[PDB]
Amino acid sequence: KLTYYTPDYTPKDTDLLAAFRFSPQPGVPADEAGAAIAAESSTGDRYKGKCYHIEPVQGEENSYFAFIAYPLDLFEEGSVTNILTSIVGNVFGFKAIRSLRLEDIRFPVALVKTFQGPPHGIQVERDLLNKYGRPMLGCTIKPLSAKNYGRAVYECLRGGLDFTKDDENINSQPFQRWRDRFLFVADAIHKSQAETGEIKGHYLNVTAPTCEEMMKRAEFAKELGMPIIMHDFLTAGFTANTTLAKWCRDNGVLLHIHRAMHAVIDRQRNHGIHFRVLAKCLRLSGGDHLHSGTVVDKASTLGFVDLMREDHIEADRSRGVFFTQDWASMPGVLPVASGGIHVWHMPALVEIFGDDSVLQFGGHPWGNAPGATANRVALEACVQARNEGRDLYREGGDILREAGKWSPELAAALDL
Amino acid sequence: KLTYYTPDYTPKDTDLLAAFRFSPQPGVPADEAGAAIAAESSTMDRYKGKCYHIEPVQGEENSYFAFIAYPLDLFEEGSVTNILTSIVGNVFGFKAIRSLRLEDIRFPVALVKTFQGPPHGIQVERDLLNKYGRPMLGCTIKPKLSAKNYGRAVYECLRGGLDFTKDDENINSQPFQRWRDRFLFVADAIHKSQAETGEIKGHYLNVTAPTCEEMMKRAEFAKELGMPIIMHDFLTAGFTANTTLAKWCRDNGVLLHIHRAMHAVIDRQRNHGIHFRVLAKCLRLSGGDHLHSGTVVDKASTLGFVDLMREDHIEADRSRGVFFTQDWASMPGVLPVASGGIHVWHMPALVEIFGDDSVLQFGGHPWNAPGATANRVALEACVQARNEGRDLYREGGDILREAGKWSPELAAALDL
Amino acid sequence: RIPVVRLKFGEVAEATSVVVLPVCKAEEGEKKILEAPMEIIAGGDFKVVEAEKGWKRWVVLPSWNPVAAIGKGGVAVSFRDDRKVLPWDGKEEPLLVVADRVRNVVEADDGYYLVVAENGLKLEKGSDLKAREVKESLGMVVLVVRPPRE
Amino acid sequence: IPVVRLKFGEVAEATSVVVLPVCKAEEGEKKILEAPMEIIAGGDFKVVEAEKGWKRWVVLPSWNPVAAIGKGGVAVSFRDRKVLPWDGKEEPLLVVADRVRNVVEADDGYYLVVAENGLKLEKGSDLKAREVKESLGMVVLVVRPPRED
Repeated sequence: KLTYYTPDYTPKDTDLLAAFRFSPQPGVPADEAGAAIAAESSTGDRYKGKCYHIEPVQGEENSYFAFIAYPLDLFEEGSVTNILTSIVGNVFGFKAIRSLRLEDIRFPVALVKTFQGPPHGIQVERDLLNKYGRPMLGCTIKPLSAKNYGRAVYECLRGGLDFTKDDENINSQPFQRWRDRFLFVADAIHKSQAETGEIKGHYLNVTAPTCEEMMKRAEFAKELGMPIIMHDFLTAGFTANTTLAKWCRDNGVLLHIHRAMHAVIDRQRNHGIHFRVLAKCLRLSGGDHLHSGTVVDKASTLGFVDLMREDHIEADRSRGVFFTQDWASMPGVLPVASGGIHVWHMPALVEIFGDDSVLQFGGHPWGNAPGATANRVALEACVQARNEGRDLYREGGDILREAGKWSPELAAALDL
Repeated sequence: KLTYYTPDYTPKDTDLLAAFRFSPQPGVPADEAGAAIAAESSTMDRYKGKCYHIEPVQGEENSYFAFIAYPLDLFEEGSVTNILTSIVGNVFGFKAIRSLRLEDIRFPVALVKTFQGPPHGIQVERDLLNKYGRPMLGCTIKPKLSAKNYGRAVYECLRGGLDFTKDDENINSQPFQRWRDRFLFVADAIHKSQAETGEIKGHYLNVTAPTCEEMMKRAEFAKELGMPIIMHDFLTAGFTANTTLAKWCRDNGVLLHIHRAMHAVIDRQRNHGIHFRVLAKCLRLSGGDHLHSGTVVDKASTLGFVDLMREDHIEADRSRGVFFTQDWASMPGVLPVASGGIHVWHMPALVEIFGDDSVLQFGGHPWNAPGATANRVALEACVQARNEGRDLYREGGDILREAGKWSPELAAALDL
Repeated sequence: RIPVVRLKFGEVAEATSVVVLPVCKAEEGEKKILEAPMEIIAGGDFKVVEAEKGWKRWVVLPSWNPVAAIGKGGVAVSFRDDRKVLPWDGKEEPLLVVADRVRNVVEADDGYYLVVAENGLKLEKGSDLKAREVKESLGMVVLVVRPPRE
Repeated sequence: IPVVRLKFGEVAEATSVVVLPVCKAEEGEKKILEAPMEIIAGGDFKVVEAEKGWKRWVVLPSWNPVAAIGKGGVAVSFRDRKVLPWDGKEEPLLVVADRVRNVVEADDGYYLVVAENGLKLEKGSDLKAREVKESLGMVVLVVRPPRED
């Protein structure tokens, strides 16, 4: 253990660092457990990790943190999958620890620069979409044949949303085949764009059983002029996600990443991988948008939101950020807030996430276009109020009520 | 809620069934929780799951099982990734449940037949390798080193008597060793060994890669060099990539070895996440000829897995962890691979526990080739003893001690 | 038969709970076991304890569940050799036997009871004592402790 | 210097032989200066051996500070001090102190000195302010009664 736990080691600028939490088995000392984590996750003289710091979790019995450095050479350039097998491949199954959770990873600049990063990123995306000064809006269609589906898409986009999303569980099924969905959705988009003068799109799901099918779907979406596509990175895999991201850059297609199945590995607080780690891994692999979920543990949530948007984030344990992360000018990822949200939370969402975000909403009393209208109005009202110095956390009730005086659609929403 | 929990429903032959274990939040009834799982995982009254049975976990408070049926129409033909987003996409994040674990899935024949299944399968794999009447042997090369020296270690071990040699699962392509050279030097080692011994030998070349294209390039080169088998990490790389590789393998005649790195992240804790037997079934449908299952030297659960991935038909038996009777409709099995903590002293048990349709992957011998020799002898001695009628769980000590006198390599191993 | 938990080397790293028992020896005999303090008063904070009687020898045992369960009436008996006391096989090592005098009455047929043998002190099965009609014993053996080794 | 409940299975941690001679506060420095320093678990019987006999014996489960002490181990009963009887009385106390670390070197570390009546615990900085570079023992942990609720 004395070859792994080294209390007086200073990490190098090129080291990869990881922060783990663990609870050692009875009769196992914290230092020994820390040394073991470093050994299991690395060779076990320049190919071994080193545990450099161990400290108790304040307030938690039999619970410790361990900070482990890993040499740059242990990781394949440009590969998320290699980084993950090296760090989380089998350490979680180690017998002297009751439970193990990964809280954070510091990616050295030298490694960050070997990755593509987001196909476009935040600034490019706003320019491609020509949308500035506000959060973007969208929704998921609740229900259908491809034409009926296409009608729903048309109405929602026509009514004022920027994006409409496919249900994450619909790829291709006997009741609806993707090729038809793609054609009818594309038609709906084209009509709405022509009628409103804005840029609209739809998050077509191109998640597929094989890489060849994934490409066929993506290529068809490109042929139809679709500005954005969707993919489930955790279910499909990082090899597939990375592949699609490279395709997306070459073909100019924005990539939306859904986070289904994340709960399987990050929900419990004493085992598995914290979402912020996955969020960093994704920023390196690819994707322009990433679901973050809503807040309406806001501290931890905001922590990763900055980690995936900012260039340089200083360590701050109160926000769940263990290491200072320098992204070396790699573009950020728009967070997507979703689930449990409606116009009532619009004030909060605007103030909490700022402008660089997308808000996805789940029906409205008078159908879909009024639905879209109510959300569009509520958002613009909130943004303009913020720009005038109004306190959205308190005045939000009045901002929405006042907006409701000019918009019957919003009022119908606020009535409930 | 009452539109999902239906206590008087009999599942159809075409239904996909799933068994979940859960612990409800205080204040939430077990039935309501079961209904909720069915709802979150499904929806049009033919597109909803139904919870048909709820029972307590014997011996535990606030711990229940729920059995949910899902209509065939909800699942994309041939796609593991669609099955998983549907079943495990969001139920784990559901608020009325403290914890949730997926224990089992019954795949209806109607769905099983839409999948490729293992490229070759157990019987074909034996015929291709021309190896009958026994478990196969191999090991992982240590140090886990230039391509030339690596190749020498591989040569000596294969030449010495092992059937397979494995790449460290964490080495894909690194500054100190690039895959293209590892592949050339290993292939040479294999070819010399085969020419010298007259047997068929392989090496589990790791073709895990950051992108699909790179994965194919690695696989294509392994084929060019005449390599009979390749390796891939189905969980990190994911199912889209795994399925793609499996299809390639079937078309090209290459066996596929699947490593289970990172499974601990998903299933180690007994009360949350996805039990490996589910992942094992999913893999059998996706692809893979060999699968790491790990050794036991829970026994009952382990035996459960082994039958589930090898037999044509498995009867439900809750004491072995099998919740539903599973008919594989003549799809071939996956050859299990035992590993972890094994050396010749465990050879008796390993042979009796797994029978002949298995691979044993061994860890350090005091004298490479003497290691291969000690294991080759120990295995043959154990198999012969079993056929004669000795009881390997009791006589194993004597079988090895006698065998140890035939070959001093084995004695040297037994002496430690 | 007799529950046997063996004390092991390196177990000193982090014991969260530990219990104290008076020590009696084979040479000391039955009289010492009667003499040992039965009630150890727990006025403990993280362990502070007082004994009804003053006792020269004390063994510190980890809070293994059988030992923890005893509470009052807990004693440890030192044996030079395991074989004589153990009805079964022995490793020729010193034996520590934990006995509860509260359950000294022979009611458990499979239960082992410390008794005064002609040679010295022995552990006897309850059924065997019932065959000889011995209604009472020194103590009922709860646990057998074996020494740390290499 | 942790304060730990005598809790079994909370941090499960578990199994060891460790002993401290106990003193009462009322007894004063004389008892501390006389308690046996070397308590040696051995043979195979593992009955603990003390260089000298002591009246009161308590063990402190082998938590990390207790294991660290080795020689000079001592345990000090402390008893409270309620203005109002109805107001709940503070619990009885015990101090695990390293008499080997008598010298006052750490300002943060508490040290055992003598109060006008009984004994007292004083910060290292306070002791240095008072110009005492010496103390009886260095406190390595704090007490709290087994609470099942």
